[PDB]
Amino acid sequence: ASPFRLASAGEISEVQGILRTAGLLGPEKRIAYLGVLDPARGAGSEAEDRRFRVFIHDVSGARPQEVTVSVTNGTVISAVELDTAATGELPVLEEEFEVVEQLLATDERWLKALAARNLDVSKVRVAPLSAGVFEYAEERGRRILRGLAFVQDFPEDSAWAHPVDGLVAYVDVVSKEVTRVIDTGVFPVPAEHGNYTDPELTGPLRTTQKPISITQPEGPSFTVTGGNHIEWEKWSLDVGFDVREGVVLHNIAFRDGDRLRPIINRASIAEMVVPYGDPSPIRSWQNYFDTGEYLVGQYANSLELGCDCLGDITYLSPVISDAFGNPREIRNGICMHEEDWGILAKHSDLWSGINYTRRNRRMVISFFTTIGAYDYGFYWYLYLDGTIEFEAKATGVVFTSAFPEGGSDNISQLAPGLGAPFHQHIFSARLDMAIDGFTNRVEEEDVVRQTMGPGNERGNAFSRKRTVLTRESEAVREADARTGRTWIISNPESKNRLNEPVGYKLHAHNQPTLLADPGSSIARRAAFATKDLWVTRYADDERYPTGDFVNQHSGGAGLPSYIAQDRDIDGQDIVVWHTFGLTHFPRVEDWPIMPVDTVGFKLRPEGFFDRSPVLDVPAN
Amino acid sequence: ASPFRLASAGEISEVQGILRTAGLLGPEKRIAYLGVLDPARGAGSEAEDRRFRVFIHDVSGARPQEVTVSVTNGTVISAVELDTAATGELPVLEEEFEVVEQLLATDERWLKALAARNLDVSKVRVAPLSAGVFEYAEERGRRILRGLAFVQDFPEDSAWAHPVDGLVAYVDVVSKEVTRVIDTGVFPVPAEHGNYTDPELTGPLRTTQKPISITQPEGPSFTVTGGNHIEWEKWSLDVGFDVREGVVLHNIAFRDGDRLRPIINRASIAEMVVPYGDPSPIRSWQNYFDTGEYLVGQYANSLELGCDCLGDITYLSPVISDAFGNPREIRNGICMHEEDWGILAKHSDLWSGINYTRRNRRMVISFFTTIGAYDYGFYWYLYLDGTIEFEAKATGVVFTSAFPEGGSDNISQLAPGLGAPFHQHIFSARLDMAIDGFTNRVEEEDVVRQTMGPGNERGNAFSRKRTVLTRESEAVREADARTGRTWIISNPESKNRLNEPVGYKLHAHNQPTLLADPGSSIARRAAFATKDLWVTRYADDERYPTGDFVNQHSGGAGLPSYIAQDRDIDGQDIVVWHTFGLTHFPRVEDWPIMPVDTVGFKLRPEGFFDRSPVLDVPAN
Ligand SMILES: [Cu+2]
Ligand SMILES: [Cu+2]
Repeated sequence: ASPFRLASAGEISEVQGILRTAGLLGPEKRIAYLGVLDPARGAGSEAEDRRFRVFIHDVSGARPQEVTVSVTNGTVISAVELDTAATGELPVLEEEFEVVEQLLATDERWLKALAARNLDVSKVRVAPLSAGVFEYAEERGRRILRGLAFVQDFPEDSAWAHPVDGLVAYVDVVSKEVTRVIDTGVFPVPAEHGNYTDPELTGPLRTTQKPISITQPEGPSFTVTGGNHIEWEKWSLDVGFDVREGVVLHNIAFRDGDRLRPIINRASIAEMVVPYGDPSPIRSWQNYFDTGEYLVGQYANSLELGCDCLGDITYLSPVISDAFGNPREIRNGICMHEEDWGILAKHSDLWSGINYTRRNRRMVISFFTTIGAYDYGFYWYLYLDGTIEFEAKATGVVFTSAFPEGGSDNISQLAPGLGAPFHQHIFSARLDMAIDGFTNRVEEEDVVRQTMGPGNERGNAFSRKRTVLTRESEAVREADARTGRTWIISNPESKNRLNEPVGYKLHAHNQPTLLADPGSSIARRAAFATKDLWVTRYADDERYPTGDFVNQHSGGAGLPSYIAQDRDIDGQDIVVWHTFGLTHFPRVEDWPIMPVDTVGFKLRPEGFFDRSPVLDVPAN
Repeated sequence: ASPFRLASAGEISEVQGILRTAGLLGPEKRIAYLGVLDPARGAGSEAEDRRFRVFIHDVSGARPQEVTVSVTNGTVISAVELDTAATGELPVLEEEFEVVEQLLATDERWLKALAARNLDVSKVRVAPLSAGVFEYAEERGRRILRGLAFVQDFPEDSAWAHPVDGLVAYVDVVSKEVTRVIDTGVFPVPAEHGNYTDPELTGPLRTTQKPISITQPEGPSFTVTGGNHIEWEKWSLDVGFDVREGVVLHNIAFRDGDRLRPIINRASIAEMVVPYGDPSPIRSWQNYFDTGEYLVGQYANSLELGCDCLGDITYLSPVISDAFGNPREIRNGICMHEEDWGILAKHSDLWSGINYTRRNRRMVISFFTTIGAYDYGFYWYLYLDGTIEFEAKATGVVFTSAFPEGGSDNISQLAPGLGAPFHQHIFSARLDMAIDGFTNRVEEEDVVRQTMGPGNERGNAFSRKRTVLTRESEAVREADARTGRTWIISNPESKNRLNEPVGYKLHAHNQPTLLADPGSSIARRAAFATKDLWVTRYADDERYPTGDFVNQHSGGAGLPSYIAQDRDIDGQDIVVWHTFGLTHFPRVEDWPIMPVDTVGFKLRPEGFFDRSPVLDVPAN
């Protein structure tokens, strides 16, 4: 019955059929994106109409389309041809990954470059990399991938150990042409392997680790109903999955006595971009929009009990489309479990004699994805005390280059002759807020230092200030760690027992935002990443901070275009977009496979409750 | 055997005997501090000489002494009479706390103030708080505590719910005189109780939480030898305990192949200060130095299996002195265990076909202390990958006031009429560095943005810069979150296989530092807390950032005096002092008992190893 249920295989098959019947899915067509649409505001509630949105590519050069279908009624709601030079190219297809290597393997410029370096073409892998928009007028409206080479000495070899620097190719994947091969000169190809399962490199495996057994003898404390509806320690939510965003949380609410109180209507990672900071022309174009260009959900891993998710795990197995509209299950793609989280609250009171300790726990909803060299874990946490947190875990293998003779200001050395270009991994969390319902506002809260003098004669006082963000033109905010800056989302029409608007406070990690020059292509295409916190008025067509079609879009799409409407956000239906990321200067320790590093954010109740919400937790 | 072993009951008794034999510990003497000293630099130097340092108070009003004893040799090494008006009072004696309420109960000014508020003196608890240094000239050379009153309605009542605002008293705890009673006028005493074990306030306890069982069927992976020497997953260290600092970690080192490589010689929390930001005269003096004034270690909790420390726990039970020099055990005061820590490293490689996942774990060493309303957990972590981390967990009951009828810029409201003055909890971690031995230096590393132009035509480049801190004058540093500022400790004489000095990088949380006006008493007394990072040259007598005697002590000692020496720190035996803290504007959710909030820091290897140090971890 839930309108927030996961897509079923049969709904995907029904989309396929509706498309093919309407003449929209001929043999030259490929589905680049397919997803369920969320219910509209003020449903309502009823006539449910399950709608799916689809992006259709044409491998013969015809114009692509965006198409919305109703699976409930068996109809095409809309179908629109796209002018890609205007609104952007469609996401990279998985079937295009191989095509760059194949086209290059019979190109005489490419063969010449390899022969100069004494590289067997059979051994040369080519990473299929997004192109962006630079100086090349011929690319506008064409679907281009760029290719960087890596040598694989044998089938189980890690090619990332052996980058071929000084060489890059550009290909048109529709016309099957190689438009450019650029060879700026020969760099040694690093020779050490990076095969982290070779005993020669690992040494003897430790035998010192004794097992840690995590079990739940009565099963888990959460319940899953309707496929994806979770109830756990007062929390209620629905776990969605979209092929672009991955795991999406819906209807996050907390049962406070008699009332189910909404907090967040929709939480997702709406974009994630990896800009590179090496000004070599071999790589200076490189910015991977893992979410917007590649679609992270579609590459979600199947997660293995005991290895990936430890304890008493409940899995979801979302269904997506392949390029032809057939459903495909991602078996065990989502892990759900509850974890112990140490001490929740503790006090040993001398006067009363009462010694009190309670433990904390968190509900975890996670998935893991792989985009080329990169692997990312996305984790959402709900705590007993009302805190909501997101954490990204970045691992995989470093995307490598040569290490230049005489060093580099933009590349670090991992192994002899093996470089790691500097880069960032920057995320955007889109939080469609619903603090006690939809009438919300955001304040920026700074600590305020006070001067010693009258009213503060000992010079000890300090305070804080809150500034309401009233319109979108005022709602593009930056961090200020030194003044303890946070942002509070409140409902001005819902007051706690002390007569203050109920709120939640966003605590950021205050990591650096996008470092690129503000006149750069990437600063224009990933404008969201240049600032920490954006607030918009909700609109059903404002989904991603980079717009709908990120691939080879010229710039300005998404948030800077939304914010330019200058809408009222003071007690309205609003969306917070928080930028957060890692700035990576890769270490020797990151090679030949990187230990996890993390980044995230959290939101804590701020006078949302009338007292602690965990007084009813029993002693352990 | 090990000179870093915990003090034994026999050693403490023997110090008592030595002091007695020397004429230093007659019946009017009290031990305000006793601890074992670390071995001197250079131990090739011959056998053990276990030395103890003692601060001896005299209840008859004679001057106190600082004494160092050799328990090995049965000797007094040094004994000096202190002039406390100059160099500071001794730490507060546990026995002095009760004195404040006792003396006030028969003081006619106090009784008049209570009668004005219709309070029964038998029901009035008095929090006995450190006095600091303000304008009261009669206090100079005297041991003063200040008292703030709270009503306890019955023996098991939480008195913190019922502050008595407008009243404060000052007491000389040696002469047993009430020096001042200040009554600025009656405030309503908040009436709502805060009894978080009362069913009326908790409601029915949850029955929803199913057990999480954490076990180690083959026992733990670490070994404990010599009472306190830990070996775990390549790590080696000794776990000390000092009544002032609490848990202290010694000789932190990592076994890399055949070589035991030092990293940190000594890690501790060398001070913590809790400044209050309410300019009322009732509280504007309020700042406690839990470590330096109270001695956090002495108030360490006994930790109970299953609620404090969950899993397969190995306890230490440190021994300290009582006020007479008799040994007293803190049973189960230190928890040691290893925890699963999610994914360590993961990559699914398209080209090779190899899918690889490994799990992480951390070793945890922890203790929990209570002083008055506050309860703090101090946690040290060692990870498989070489990361070292500290976390403080703040909980307890909020220290309350009245909430003024017209609101307040410096106090938040918790419950009707009940206020929570703004304050901070600020720690200093003293890290006596030994990165591959003692020849170390610190660099400040900032991200460097680059301008689009020649050499960077696409405007994508970014870099970083490192600035060596060469002398102590230049080594007092502040955070810059926006430029990703970190500090690298390296050994300029020990290079990795890529010919770069081995290092560790300190990652701070970049929270606000001390907020008080720089002209305040607290800004002088807690000068360390005004800046994020200090580096000194190692010296035997430079232990605490506030000096040896913090109680009622003005500026003049500690870090600003040390740094004046302007010593060479560029490839020398050096000590990093990191300030980090929480700034607390208490919420309604923090009442009537507060959920844990955290703050800390970590250090990660930075070209310390020649490649990832966890390639030898097996599949789970
Ligand atoms: Cu990276
Ligand atoms: Cu606090």
